Amino acid sequence: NKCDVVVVGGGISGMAAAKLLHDSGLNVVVLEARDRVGGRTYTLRNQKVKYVDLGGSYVGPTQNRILRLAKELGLETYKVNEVERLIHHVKGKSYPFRGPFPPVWNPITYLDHNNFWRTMDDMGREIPSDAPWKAPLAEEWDNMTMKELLDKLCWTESAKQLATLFVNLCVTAETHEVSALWFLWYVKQCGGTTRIFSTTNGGQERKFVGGSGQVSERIMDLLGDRVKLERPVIYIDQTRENVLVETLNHEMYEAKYVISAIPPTLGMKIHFNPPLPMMRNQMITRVPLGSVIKCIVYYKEPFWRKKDYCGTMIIDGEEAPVAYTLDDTKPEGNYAAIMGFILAHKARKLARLTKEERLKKLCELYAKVLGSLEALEPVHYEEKNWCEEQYSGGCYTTYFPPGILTQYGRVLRQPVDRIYFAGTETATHWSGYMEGAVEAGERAAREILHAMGKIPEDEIWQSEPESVDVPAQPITTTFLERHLPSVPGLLRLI
Amino acid sequence: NKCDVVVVGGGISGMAAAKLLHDSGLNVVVLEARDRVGGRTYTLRNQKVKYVDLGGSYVGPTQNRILRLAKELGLETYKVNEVERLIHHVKGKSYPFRGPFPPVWNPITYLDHNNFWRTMDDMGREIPSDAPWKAPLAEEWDNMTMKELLDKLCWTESAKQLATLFVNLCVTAETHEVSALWFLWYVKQCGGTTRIFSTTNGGQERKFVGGSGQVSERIMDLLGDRVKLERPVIYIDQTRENVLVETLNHEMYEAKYVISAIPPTLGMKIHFNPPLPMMRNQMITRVPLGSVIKCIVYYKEPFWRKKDYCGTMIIDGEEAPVAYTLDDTKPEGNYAAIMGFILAHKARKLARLTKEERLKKLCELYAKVLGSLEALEPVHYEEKNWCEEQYSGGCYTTYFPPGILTQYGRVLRQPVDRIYFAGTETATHWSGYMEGAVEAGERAAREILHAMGKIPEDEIWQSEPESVDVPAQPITTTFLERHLPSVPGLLRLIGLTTI
Ligand SMILES: *[C]C1=C([C])[C]=C2C(=[C]1)N([C][C]([O])[C]([O])[C]([O])[C]OP([O])(=O)OP([O])(=O)O[C][C]1O[C](N3[C]=NC4=C3N=[C]N=C4[N])[C]([O])[C]1[O])C1=NC(=O)[N]C(=O)C1=N2/[C]=[C]/[C][N][C]1[C][C]C2=C1[C]=[C][C]=[C]2
Ligand SMILES: *[C]C1=C([C])[C]=C2C(=[C]1)N([C][C]([O])[C]([O])[C]([O])[C]OP([O])(=O)OP([O])(=O)O[C][C]1O[C](N3[C]=NC4=C3N=[C]N=C4[N])[C]([O])[C]1[O])C1=NC(=O)[N]C(=O)C1=N2/[C]=[C]/[C][N][C]1[C][C]C2=C1[C]=[C][C]=[C]2
Repeated sequence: NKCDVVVVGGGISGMAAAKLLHDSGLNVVVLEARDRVGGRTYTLRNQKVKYVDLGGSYVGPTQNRILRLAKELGLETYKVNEVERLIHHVKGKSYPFRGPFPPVWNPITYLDHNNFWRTMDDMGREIPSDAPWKAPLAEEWDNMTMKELLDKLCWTESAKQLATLFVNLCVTAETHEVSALWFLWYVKQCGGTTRIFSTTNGGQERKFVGGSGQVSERIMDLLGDRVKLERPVIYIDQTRENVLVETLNHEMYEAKYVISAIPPTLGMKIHFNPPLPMMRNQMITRVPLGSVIKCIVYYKEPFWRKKDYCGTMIIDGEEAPVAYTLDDTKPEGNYAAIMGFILAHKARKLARLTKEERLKKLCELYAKVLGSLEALEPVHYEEKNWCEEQYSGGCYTTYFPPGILTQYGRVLRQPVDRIYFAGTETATHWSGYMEGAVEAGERAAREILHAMGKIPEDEIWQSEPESVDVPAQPITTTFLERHLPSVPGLLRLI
Repeated sequence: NKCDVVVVGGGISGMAAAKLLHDSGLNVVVLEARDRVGGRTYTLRNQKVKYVDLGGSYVGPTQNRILRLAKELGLETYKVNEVERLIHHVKGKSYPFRGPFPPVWNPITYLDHNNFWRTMDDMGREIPSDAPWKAPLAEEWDNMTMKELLDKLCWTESAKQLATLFVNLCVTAETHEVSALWFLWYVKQCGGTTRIFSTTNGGQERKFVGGSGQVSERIMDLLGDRVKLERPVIYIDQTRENVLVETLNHEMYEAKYVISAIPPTLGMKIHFNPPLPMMRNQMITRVPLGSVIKCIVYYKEPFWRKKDYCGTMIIDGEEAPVAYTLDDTKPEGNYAAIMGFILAHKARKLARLTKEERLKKLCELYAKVLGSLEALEPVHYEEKNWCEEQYSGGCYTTYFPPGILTQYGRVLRQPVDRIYFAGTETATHWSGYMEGAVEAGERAAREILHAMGKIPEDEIWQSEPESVDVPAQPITTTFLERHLPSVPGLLRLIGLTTI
């Protein structure tokens, strides 16, 4: 019934907000639609896998908030296997390599690839993390899809194929689906192309021992009966002194303030009184989430390591169901496994098949790419298609089609009377990630603390000390990387 | 409580569906979120205006279903004023003209304008009305915005400016917001560029005497207490023998079948058990409605007619708040008025102003365009910003961003167990319009009649006899219009003669 703050959503962001408020001495209630917490994180446990992350999993350097929260809850990380060689598979052939990006030998192709990554970062330096609509060329870049930008930038099919895979992998959407401004912002606010794409020293460096679902689970443990499961929120009424929040099972909650910690578009599932302001009313119809199936194939041994392959595969082309894999073996070296993502249109196309049919296609692909018959003998399989989830809408996160970010972007975290907005989509650093979920939940919690006169305005946004366990190495470039001409640049010189 | 069919939504589509089912002898209930029926149609009545349509208003030749339904309800149409000259206002100057499209004198610009409209229709002929995703180049066209297509097609700024206005006016969205495949489908399924853009012999030919809101109102009168107002649906449960539908005010309805007659994205406001299939789950998050403010400025007399202007203005340029107007004077010649649309980004930009501020900007624009000081002396003003509507989401209709129609289009009207889908967005002829609302509502109703074994399969889709009151003249082209080269076409001819 009555409390200080109702938090709508028991994902990492909602849980992080509720914990901060609880620790500050306020009475909080979390209303969660599902019969579990964690949202876009979900750790499955069974005897065959021990544990496996079927949603969000990876953490890395510069993601200090999620690392701090997890450590406080008694969790530890381990390093994703990147000891041996990575593989770039292109035109039916595997090319092993070391370093974050697959190397290029043809001189013209080299210039084109170098210019592509460089230009993504160059453009990003003009985009404010907390206000991408304030970029000098915001409208020009927002009125273009990533497909148009890539068609302009990439003088080789080689670069365009890799750039396309990069987009698909980052935001689980097609290049023609997404705004160029939004995508460039997205990469920039994760620290740039090297940081986002790297395993060692990047976003995919580590996973949590025992799974990421433990973050939301352990906060639920701390909050006790304050978390209400199977309470989908249906109605928010702000016409009176206290805010009224109603659930599908007909419970009524009364609070001074509300935190909305759900994907922006899932705000549509709530009927508002009074109606939302015009801009938010339309915004929440314009912001879909991507499409992905996360698939984990289990083997008797991590056989790829014997061939000096780490398990990372970057796989070009339409025919391949999975464009990117990582070794998912446990740190102890057992429960050998390969994790792959079926991305964007392929998630939609391949969903028509059976689980067994998808397993077969993945095994035959992996056998090809790894050059190993052992890939054809899986011992177990787990998968999750996030497109089917009513209370997620997709994964990993919300994307912005052309024209939307400039017109509606500023309303994302703008309070509506006594409703404040959390959720990873509202973060300014690693938005889209578990890190962004923590940032946004704590920031939204502090907005309410300020509204209550409990903290000053300059404490709403708070810096985070660097993790001592996962220190960040700086991102470096070489002289030649910085100064070598693009393809059209070289032609000008000629 | 218990009935044969629950219809969710009391707009024209839901009301047409409910009426058909009722007439067939079934027990129907209509659950409507608002304190009124009509949805994206709304006729305001007061002493200053008598009546005025603030939402959907125009009907025309080839829209035979809405015309038949309205006639059966005792309604009549009248012709929108197009006796005098139209105005094209470009680069701060007005150019009066006659005919549906502004004439072009520059031979190069002429070729470019002629090729633009022609090519829109050429491309449209490759797109099946009932399955646009089956077009031979569906993926190529769907992966492009209308902005990209226009940049490719238009060799003059003049053509590109007019083409941009055309898109904004048709679908209340920016050219960079919308799929080229979807937009080309949208125009084709209204009968093409001439039919959609025309007043005389097109979509803007007529309005209903007394307002379009009367269609939904008079059906409510026929259905009596079967229409439940202020019953927003929150929950649909199909796990049991009969379908359970719950409302926000905690009422429960039980039915054999359900018709969803709401904008596709507004399906998000309903919690489903079991969850929707994956494709529909995601589709309903990918399909926004456009942005528009409909504004009506009232004057003592229709003074523009005295200067041989009909009241139609096509107004190019960023500075102009309104890009298109029509005479909204009553057929009796009184309550003189100009209707204008504030479109797409301008609906968002200008919403920041007060009502009085918007009135002032419109009057000063109209004074300039009509060359008339009388435009600065309004007697009344009415407006409606559809962007603010929780139970509409926007107007006129739903648009598809790049990539969506080919991936998700086929699920739009695919039944989900015992839920069938009406609403104008699911129509195949004048989708987006009141006509499409009628087509989709009656089609969805007949899908259920077939499911009940009451009619054969071949009766689900039904042709409509042409109106005797609003006959359709065919769309014609001239020999030169058909065969004159494009700009690049002419350049090829110059290339070959020089080679
Ligand atoms: C799904 C997914 C996947 C598959 C994967 C991934 C992911 C995901 N990611 C993302 C994450 O997870 C996120 O971000 C988070 O989680 C979010 O959080 P938040 O914000 O909190 O949200 P959520 O979860 O959703 O929650 C919400 C809640 O609420 C609820 N609801 C709803 N509605 C409602 C409710 N309640 C009441 N009422 C109502 N009405 C729900 O239910 C929930 O619970 C991620 N992240 C990270 O960090 N990491 C990771 O890993 C991840 N993942 C992914 C990744 C990938 N990566 C890749 C590889 C290579 C590369 C890449 C990228 C880039 C570059 C390279
Ligand atoms: C808004 C608007 C405006 C401003 C204008 C216009 C329009 C609109 N349009 C469109 C129409 O209106 C439509 O289509 C119709 O109406 C639709 O119907 P339906 O489908 O039925 O839908 P609605 O209405 O929306 O209804 C629904 C219902 O439901 C309900 N709900 C929700 N949710 C819910 C519910 N319930 C229960 N529960 C729940 N959850 C709601 O409330 C409702 O009621 C149009 N159309 C026609 O036909 N006409 C006209 O006029 C119109 N408009 C416009 C036009 C324009 N035009 C222009 C001029 C020149 C040109 C153009 C275009 C093109 C070219 C040229």
